[PDB]
Amino acid sequence: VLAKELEDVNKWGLHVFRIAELSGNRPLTVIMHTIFQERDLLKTFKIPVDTLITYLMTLEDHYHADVAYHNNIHAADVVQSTHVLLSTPALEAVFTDLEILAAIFASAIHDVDHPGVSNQFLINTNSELALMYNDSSVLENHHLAVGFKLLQEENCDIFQNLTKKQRQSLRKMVIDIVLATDMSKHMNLLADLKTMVETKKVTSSGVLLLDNYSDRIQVLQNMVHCADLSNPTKPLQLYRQWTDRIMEEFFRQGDRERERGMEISPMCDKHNASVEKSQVGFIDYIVHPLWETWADLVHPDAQDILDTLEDNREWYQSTI
Ligand SMILES: COc1c(OCc2ccc(F)cc2)cc2oc3cc4c(c(OC/C=C/C(=O)O)c3c(=O)c2c1CC=C(C)C)C=CC(C)(C)O4
Ligand SMILES: [Mg+2]
Ligand SMILES: [Zn+2]
Repeated sequence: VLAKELEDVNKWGLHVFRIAELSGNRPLTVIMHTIFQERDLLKTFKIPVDTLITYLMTLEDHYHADVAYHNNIHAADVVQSTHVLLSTPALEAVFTDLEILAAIFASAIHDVDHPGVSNQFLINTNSELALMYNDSSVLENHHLAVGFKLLQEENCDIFQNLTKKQRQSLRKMVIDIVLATDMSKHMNLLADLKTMVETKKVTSSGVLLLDNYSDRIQVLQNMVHCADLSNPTKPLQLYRQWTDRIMEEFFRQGDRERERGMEISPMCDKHNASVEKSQVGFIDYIVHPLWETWADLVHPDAQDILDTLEDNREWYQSTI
């Protein structure tokens, strides 16, 4: 049954919540294991199967089960979504196995040990995290720090058989990718992606042409960023449960902010919320400009995804 559901791993709108239930709250381990097998990454990179499972289970453990959105289910969802975006025809044979590995690894660790509050909340409450990271991409630096540190636990180094050059290069790409998931960088990341689409070059086979590191990492950065912002592009029954979860986490932060005499962050005030209006807002100003730009990059590969996003936007609008 779980094996049956894991057959949809190459499809957008995989039912990740059912996989979480059917796997005993291990969506991240089973989805990553499935993907690594499907891409033959264990053979390519000589990853012992027991090492892979041991690391995935430790990594999954360090997502908070009592955080409603930023948990191991979100992590599995972003992994799988990145996996599908990597298979788009316009990117066929563009990225190396190592780059593919970096973007999937980055997706899996990208929110680990997220405590359920935003960077700004952690800065304004003079948290230990904000003090360690000097108010700059506080959460994103921590996700990386944890995701790499766990590689050193007993039988957890899934990269043990990479060359030195391979390890160095993967590490840098993973850092570059996860630091780009910081929402405060969205505008500059989208602005760069627009520029790339406007000067887009394709090869004789129709595939996207990426000459240099800068272009290659920027596509992988925006790819994982799109995967991170992909809830509104999924089938509505999935999207709605992500909205429920984000609003619970947001409202909880807002209660803490109220208790402390702070101003409540946008969308965190449960006595003054408009869930539907905000999803429409967020899609119109953030999610759709990004996905429309990605759709242009990989035209027409992403047309169904963009269509689903436009329907979901219409549906949320219709309930106001
Ligand atoms: C403060 O800005 C805002 C903001 O401002 C208020 C506003 C902005 C524009 C607008 F039009 C309406 C409201 C509203 C926001 O609304 C969201 C809605 C969401 C989700 C969000 O998370 C994205 C994933 C995060 C992760 O995986 O970590 C976000 C945001 O992150 C967000 C941010 C960004 C955060 C910053 C700058 C710190 C996730 C799932 C769905 C789509 C179901 O719902
Ligand atoms: Mg994050
Ligand atoms: Zn995330």
